[PDB]
Amino acid sequence: MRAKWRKKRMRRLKRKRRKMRQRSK
Amino acid sequence: TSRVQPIKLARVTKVLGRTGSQGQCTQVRVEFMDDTSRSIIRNVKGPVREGDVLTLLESEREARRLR
Amino acid sequence: VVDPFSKKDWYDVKAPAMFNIRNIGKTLVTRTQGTKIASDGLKGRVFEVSLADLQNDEVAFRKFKLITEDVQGKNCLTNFHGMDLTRDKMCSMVKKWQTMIEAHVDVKTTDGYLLRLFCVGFTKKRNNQIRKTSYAQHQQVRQIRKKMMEIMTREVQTNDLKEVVNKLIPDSIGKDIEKACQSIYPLHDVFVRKVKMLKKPKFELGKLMELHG
Amino acid sequence: SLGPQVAEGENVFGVCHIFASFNDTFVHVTDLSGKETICRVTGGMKVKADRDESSPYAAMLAAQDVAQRCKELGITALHIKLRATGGNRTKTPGPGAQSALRALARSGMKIGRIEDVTPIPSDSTRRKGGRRGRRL
Amino acid sequence: TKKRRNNGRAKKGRGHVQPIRCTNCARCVPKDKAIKKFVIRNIVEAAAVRDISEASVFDAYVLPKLYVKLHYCVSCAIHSKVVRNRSREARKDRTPPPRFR
RNA sequence: GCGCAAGACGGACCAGAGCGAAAGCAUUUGCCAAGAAUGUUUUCAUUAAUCAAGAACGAAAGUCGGAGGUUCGAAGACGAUCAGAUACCGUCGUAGUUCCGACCAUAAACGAUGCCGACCGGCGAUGCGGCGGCGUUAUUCCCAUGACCCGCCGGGCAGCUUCCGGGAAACCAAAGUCUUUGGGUUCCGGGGGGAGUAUGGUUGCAAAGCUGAAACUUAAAGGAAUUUGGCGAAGGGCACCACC
RNA sequence: CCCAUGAACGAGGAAUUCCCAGUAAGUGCGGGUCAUAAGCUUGCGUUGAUUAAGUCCCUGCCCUUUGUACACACCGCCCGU
Ligand SMILES: [Zn+2]
Repeated sequence: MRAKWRKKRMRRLKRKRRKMRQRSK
Repeated sequence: TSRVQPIKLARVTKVLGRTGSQGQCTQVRVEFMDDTSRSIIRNVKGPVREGDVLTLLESEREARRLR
Repeated sequence: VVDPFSKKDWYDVKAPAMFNIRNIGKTLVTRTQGTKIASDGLKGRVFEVSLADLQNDEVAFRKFKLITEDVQGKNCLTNFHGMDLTRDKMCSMVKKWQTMIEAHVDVKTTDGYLLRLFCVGFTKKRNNQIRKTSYAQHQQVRQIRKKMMEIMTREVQTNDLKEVVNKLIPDSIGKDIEKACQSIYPLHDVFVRKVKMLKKPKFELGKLMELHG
Repeated sequence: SLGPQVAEGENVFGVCHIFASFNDTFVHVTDLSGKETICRVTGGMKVKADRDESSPYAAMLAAQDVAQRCKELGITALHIKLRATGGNRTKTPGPGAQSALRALARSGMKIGRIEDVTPIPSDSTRRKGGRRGRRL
Repeated sequence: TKKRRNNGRAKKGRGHVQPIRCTNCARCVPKDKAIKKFVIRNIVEAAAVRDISEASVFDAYVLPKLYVKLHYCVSCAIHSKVVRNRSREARKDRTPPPRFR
């Protein structure tokens, strides 16, 4: 695991949880 | 080809290194008898001294490496 | 089923009169089959020949183009269409540690023949020169290019096609350029790289007939 | 069929266009105009192997076939327009080009001017492949 | 660590050069970093030049040469054995090897 | 083989050469505007490289509105390869790659080394400007110009060597002038994970940039370099239990 | 030991072994084993050559340079659902 795909996975998780928070309200 | 070449005979003047994958052929410097101006490099299979002469079907093609 | 070389003619081509050897080769075309005419399909054929096969003994790596526009029977009479150069010579003169100068000029003759005089130039290192680079400034290149443009627009504008075609056969314009540009920066490899046909006038048979004598 | 010239002293001239890629070879023979071809044979027409289409053996077979066809026509001298694939890709000619030209010369046919007619670009478009390109 | 004083290139005060494409591969190697090859050779090689000489309508005709410039990626330049690896002390030789043949 | 149309790009000349604050910049010509360096017995006379707030520019990719879509080509379709491929390989192919305007401000944006100033070895080259001097050339005589050659000076990209000196060592004319520590001045780091994550603010059409922890867990994580080791890395040597 | 009996086998596929001068090979004779005993082994002697005075292609071994996140040493270390 290099830093590029770890950053990509953290970005995807943050985008998913931000979308869930903004559509939950 | 379709060309009839008379037989030309040539004399060795210096022995050189041995070519071939198994060390079977020998690069060698050989010069002609009818005209000693030009010298040609040929590949010869067999044990060659310095001083003897050679028999050539052609007098044109150059020698090369193992292949 | 039938072989297609039974209804085929044979023709001989000829070169114009500024060259030495009139006969240069042969061509072939099919017979007149119905509405099609064999002379109509024999016009658009560019003959790409060498100069040493056209003169007796002169520069071999210069090349010329010939286009067919005259046919009446068993003979094709051509005209100048373009002068080229061999790629091996052009790649041989190009080398590192020197400055290449290229100038193109659009110029017209007295008659309606529009030319395009491409030219090249390569610098020379002196016999006592210890340096390796031997380049030139950009304004020196601009001055050399301006001199080349005014030289090759001087020698084509005043005269017709029949004089500049004869002038292109020996090294005349290149020697004039090399002699004139010895003061700006001395360069040695100057030759006309390419001449391209651009515009041709309305076809006249009398001038073409008086071309060959 | 035949030509009107004398067949004793002088000889006739044509041009042979030799394409040499890395998977095919061409021996295309046309007249001095370059417009009217007489016979075209390719190295893939002589071998039943897709990998052996570009080789000296297929080149020699095609050269002997076109030499026989030109001898029945009566074309006795040729100028070589040798070219590779050209373009944006590589410029080195194929390995069968030298053997094709040698086998064309060995049939007893005259050889004149030799020049390289590879269509080199000034600067063409983007080549095939990514930034990392073709790798294995 | 830093293996070389430079970085396998000829860029000192530029920061950017135009990229080129490899001949075998299609790598977008920078121009100053790639191994550039300039070889000269005849149109047909020496296995047939005598047969070409005895097939011509000319007399003592000179065979023309062929000019081409090759751009090699460094992986392709080592895989095709154009350039090899050296020792630490032998790396400080900017001169080319002598061309005896 | 002949011409026609469209779009893209400027090879060979092309270099450890140049310019620019940095990204970056290679066909010819013309117009506008700016700038380093050299030269000066001109001019102002302390007007200064340093910088939180703030401000301009900023590779590619990404979003929005117009005609263009040549080549190449994310996603997608197909065929081989493999025990297993919606990977390497090959054929097509949308969005993009191309222009004009509206955005974001992130790169191994790296010389992985802030800026100004003083000092501290030698040598050979290259680019610019100036200066001095036998000789050759633009044909033969005389001057100035360009070219070549021999030097000197100033700025700049760079190169070779070492007991100046320094460093943990790779190495360095700066990474030197440092316990014999002090020329001036911005940003920034205190074991390794958690983590550039959560929350709050701010910017943005969107994607997302800036500021940025804690709980908990561990005794290691890392840098330089010598010997056998192991290569689907290269170069050699030997052997009739290897070959010819 | 004596007399009858008279099969396969017509110079051998893929593959493979040994050997540079008194050598391979065709032959015989001693010793060990042995109460009776050599198609085995070790020695001795007779006749006695063809080819080669080289190579790293194959089969192995040795060494130099380079790279290393390995040192239980690649049968190693180590990433993720
Ligand atoms: Zn490549």
